[PDB]
Amino acid sequence: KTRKESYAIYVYKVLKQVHPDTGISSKAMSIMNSFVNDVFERIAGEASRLAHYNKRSTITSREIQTAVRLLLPGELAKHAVSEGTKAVTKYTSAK
Amino acid sequence: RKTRKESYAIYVYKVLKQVHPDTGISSKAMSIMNSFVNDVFERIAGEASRLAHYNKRSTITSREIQTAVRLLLPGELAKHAVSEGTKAVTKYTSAK
Amino acid sequence: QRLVREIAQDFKTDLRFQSSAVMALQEASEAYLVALFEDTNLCAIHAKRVTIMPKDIQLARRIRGERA
Amino acid sequence: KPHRYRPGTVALREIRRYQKSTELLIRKLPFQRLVREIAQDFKTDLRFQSSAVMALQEASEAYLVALFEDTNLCAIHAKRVTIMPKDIQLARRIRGERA
Amino acid sequence: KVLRDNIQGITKPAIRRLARRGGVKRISGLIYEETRGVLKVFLENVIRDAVTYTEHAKRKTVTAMDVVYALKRQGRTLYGFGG
Amino acid sequence: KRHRKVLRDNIQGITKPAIRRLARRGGVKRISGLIYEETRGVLKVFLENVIRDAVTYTEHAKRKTVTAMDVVYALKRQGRTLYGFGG
Amino acid sequence: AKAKTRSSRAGLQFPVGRVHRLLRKGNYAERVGAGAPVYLAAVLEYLTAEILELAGNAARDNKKTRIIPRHLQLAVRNDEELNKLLGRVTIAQGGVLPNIQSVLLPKC
Amino acid sequence: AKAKTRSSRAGLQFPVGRVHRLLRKGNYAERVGAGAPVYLAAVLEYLTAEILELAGNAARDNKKTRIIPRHLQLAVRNDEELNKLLGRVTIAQGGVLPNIQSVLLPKC
Repeated sequence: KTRKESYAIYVYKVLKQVHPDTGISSKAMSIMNSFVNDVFERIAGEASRLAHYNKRSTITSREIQTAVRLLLPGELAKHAVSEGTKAVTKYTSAK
Repeated sequence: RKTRKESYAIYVYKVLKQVHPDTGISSKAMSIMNSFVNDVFERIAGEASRLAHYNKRSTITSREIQTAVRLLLPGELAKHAVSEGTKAVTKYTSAK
Repeated sequence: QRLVREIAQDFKTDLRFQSSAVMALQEASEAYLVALFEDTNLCAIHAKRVTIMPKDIQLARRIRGERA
Repeated sequence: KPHRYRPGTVALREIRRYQKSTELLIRKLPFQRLVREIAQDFKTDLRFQSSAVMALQEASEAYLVALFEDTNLCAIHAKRVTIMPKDIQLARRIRGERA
Repeated sequence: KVLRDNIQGITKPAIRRLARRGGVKRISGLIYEETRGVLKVFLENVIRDAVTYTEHAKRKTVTAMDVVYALKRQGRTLYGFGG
Repeated sequence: KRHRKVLRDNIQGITKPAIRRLARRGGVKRISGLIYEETRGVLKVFLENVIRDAVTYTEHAKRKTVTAMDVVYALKRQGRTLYGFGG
Repeated sequence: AKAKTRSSRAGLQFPVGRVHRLLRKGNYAERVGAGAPVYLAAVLEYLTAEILELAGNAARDNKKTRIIPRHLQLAVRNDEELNKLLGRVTIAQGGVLPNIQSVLLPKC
Repeated sequence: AKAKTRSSRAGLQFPVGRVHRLLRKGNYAERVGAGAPVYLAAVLEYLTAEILELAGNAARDNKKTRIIPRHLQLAVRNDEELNKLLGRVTIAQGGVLPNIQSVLLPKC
């Protein structure tokens, strides 16, 4: 038993879309297990508080977007949101 | 004349009148308290919510606020702080 | 009130401030600077000089980590 | 008669050597035997999972280096080259880890 | 004769007062230029967060709350103006 | 044995060359004769504020072992989150 | 049925009632222990009574009945042990602790 | 019938489902919209795309085809936009950036 859950597969794939030859050793894969779990909590943090701040009740697409510009610095905020808006519209395109 | 704003104005007011029966408290020097209490409160509960998320336990019980209070507070205040609860819970449980 | 209404103007257009919030910045800027000078002196006295120099603010801002 | 390097040049070789590699620096076995000793009075008979004795080592050493780096500016900022104890007291003071 | 980049509106004697409060004894002549840099960095951030909430909350008025919060993110909470 | 432990002199575990390598990694060309006894103060002081938070996790969950899944969680409090052991 | 507040039952002034709600609705966990808010009430009590009793003392040093944002900042910083709970917080109109390095003062 | 992955539905490599599972179980909010978890995958898709891609360049630019943490720190310390995001962490086994101050160089 002892099923422990992680992102060991997904990171390895997104490596392949960007590099089909480079393999990633486990140590430098335990980090990316830590790194995603870090950013996921950090972004979800301010994701929640806005819903709390405005006295809303539900995280949605919007209260995530106004969380990315706070946390990720520089033009990443401008790159990522573009990779977010096209994500939902594609999603709602096949909804 | 509606939408009651909520604050700890009255509660900080009482506990002033027990360690200083004479002192009067300014308005702004009580907005600070109405922020410092909401501050420490959130830094505690929001830190308890980590312990009942790591330990897979889906509730916050007195133990959790009894280590979180032992963690955040620096050194000596831990010794007195948990004393104020322990007697509080016992007295609460002695007449629950 | 005429400085911030200008910096904010570049982040978005037509910002009507609330008169209390302008005070809120006005406390932080003083609160941010005052602490920096206090630590600035520590670098100056560490140089055996007694006057602060712009090469000490830039040092005392990299130790804290704000420089990056 | 025997060849000798000038003072200081052997150090610069290392500064380009140790900054290149990424192994640990503090001797392993004593550093664990410190953690038991220091942790001895927080609780009785503690058993450290040996995965989490190194986990301090890769987390305290990335803090000392974050210190010796940071005093090195100050000793530079005082027209000197060597770091001295008076330097660290400053270095930890700006961060806020001693005062 | 006020039409200029208002950053000079943080006048040199004002800078001197702060350093006194900070315990600075002798202030160099060049500090008056670099400080107007640092304060220009700092407000560049805190207002950057501050507008984002307001733009989010459909409010065209940046309010006292939406600067106490923005200061909270930088790890400099500001007691007194709310909470 | 079933008693006693290593509780003496270990703070001398960080010998003079042992710290020297560290200072070399930082980039210090010349080292003073008195720095060694100072960091040994600094190094131990930091270690206190990590184990004392580390142990407090274990005591709560009624364990008797500190797991890396906790020294990571103690460190996360003090800013120094530590990738590569958990998450 | 006669009602008395939990605040009376635990010998406490901060509202174990109200603090209980902000846990349930503060999204800190699905379920909050019945003995949880009370313990949170007292630990605030010791963390509000501690500052003021230090703060009121600085009021006497100024011979002022009214307690002033100046005094709190003065009270919260001298106490070395309470400092490390509020190392990175700035209090409105707090001013600074009067201190001057020994070198700036003349030798004679 | 004929179920298909929401990750595939939006064309996202990351798991759309699991993220939506940590938006309830974490008690980040009482209710989560159908739109947020998709967005949080894509950003994570983008954000872990650039930390990896840049690392992959450096290791190949050190003739090694497998990423090892020493190859992974160089992609975050040398990338100015990310360095402000990982400013606190200390990647295990990470090594440090090669840097010697100018004053440290020999006289010649």
